[PDB]
Amino acid sequence: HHSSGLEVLFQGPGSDAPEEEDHVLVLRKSNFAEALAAHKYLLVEFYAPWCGHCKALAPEYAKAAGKLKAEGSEIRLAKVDATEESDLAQQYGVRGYPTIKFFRNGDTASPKEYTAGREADDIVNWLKKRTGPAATTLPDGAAAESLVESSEVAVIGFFKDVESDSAKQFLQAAEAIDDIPFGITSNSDVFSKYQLDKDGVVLFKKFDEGRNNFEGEVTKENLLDFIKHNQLPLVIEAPKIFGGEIKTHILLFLPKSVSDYDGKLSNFKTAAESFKGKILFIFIDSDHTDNQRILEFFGLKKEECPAVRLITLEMTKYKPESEELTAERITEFCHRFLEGKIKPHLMSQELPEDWDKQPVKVLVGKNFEDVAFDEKKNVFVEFYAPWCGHCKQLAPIWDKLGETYKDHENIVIAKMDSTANEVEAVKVHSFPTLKFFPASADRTVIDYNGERTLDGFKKFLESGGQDGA
Repeated sequence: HHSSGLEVLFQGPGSDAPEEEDHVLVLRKSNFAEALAAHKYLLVEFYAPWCGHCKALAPEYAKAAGKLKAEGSEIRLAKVDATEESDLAQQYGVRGYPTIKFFRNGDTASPKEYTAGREADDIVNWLKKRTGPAATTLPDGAAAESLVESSEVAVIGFFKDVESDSAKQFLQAAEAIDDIPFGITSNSDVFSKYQLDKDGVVLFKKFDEGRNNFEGEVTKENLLDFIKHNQLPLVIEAPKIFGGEIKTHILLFLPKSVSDYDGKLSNFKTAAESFKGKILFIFIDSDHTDNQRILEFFGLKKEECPAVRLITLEMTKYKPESEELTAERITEFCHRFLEGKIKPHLMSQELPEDWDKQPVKVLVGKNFEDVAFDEKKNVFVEFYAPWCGHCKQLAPIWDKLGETYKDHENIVIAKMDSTANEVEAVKVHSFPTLKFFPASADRTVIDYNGERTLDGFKKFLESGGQDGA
């Protein structure tokens, strides 16, 4: 009826507004949601006519569509010219072209990004893997083994009736995950192979416990939680890291170029055992330039590593009391942290000789206390990062503010690089962060949450921070 029938309606253009170009569906903001409701498998390309990547890609996109049609496949390809549908494209955060996204069952909340090859054949292939059965049917034990053996991590469901409710939820979760192979079996021999007492699920992996058994009601939600949780090894080398439930991280900085890489690495591994859900153990290669930001964020060079640092994400940083990395010292550090016995680790660049030369004063960890907490001064401080776009957008305004106050008796405008400096009294996780320290108010701090404009700042300052944000 509805799930598959269109009844009498006129919602948008008549002709000759094209509906299809070379088997590719033309979509607009007036025929988008209808397309998604009518096609359970729809790849959509967002392009612009002046983009060279698009101009090049068009004929292969067409070819793949033509081949798909010649096979009477359910899958269809569409396109959206972003220049004429910009709201539509903005809706999916499309910045840059082409941006290709795959929609399953018309759900607009879980599009999968297409990053694969640019030839018609790799398009079709990608789509064929992602369509059809979410798990591979396993006929026997050899198949099961062959599957767990093929991947660092694999997941198998055991269901007597493959069309049953729980089987269908399991398949539901199989669809949501791309980086793990899934398999499914109704063979009771395969149940026995894995010691199952009834319909259930198991995750195999090439490290640690070697395996994890699912417990509880079988639902898409429960399985996604079970997997994303047991998928990572005790010691991980990104997006999954932040996805995590644990807000306490320990980092071993390990140059791939170090002597006895695997031994020291193993000492770390040994210490990870005492904290499973308590603290996340992470190692990283301090040689690879991709990490050089992180290093500087912890105040380390390259010859100072290996080293270990702790960080609570809501947020101070710590390091161990001693320089020795043994399993035992790592463990001891972790425990001394958990007791509140480890005191935070602070860093500061060196105080430049011209810090106070400009109207905006420059602070580092060392003179910060001295200037910001002076009882006689009203100090307005910007905490920023060097590579931050929002900090770059604020720079000219902050300078203007400094300018208008440079001759003030008691008001001082200033800034600190918060990637390079850690201070006791203030903790910054986002950038820029703006904070006011009034005169003759002890150590009161007031946050600036209002407009970032010369105007908002003047109102704020002239009122002593009592009106602003």
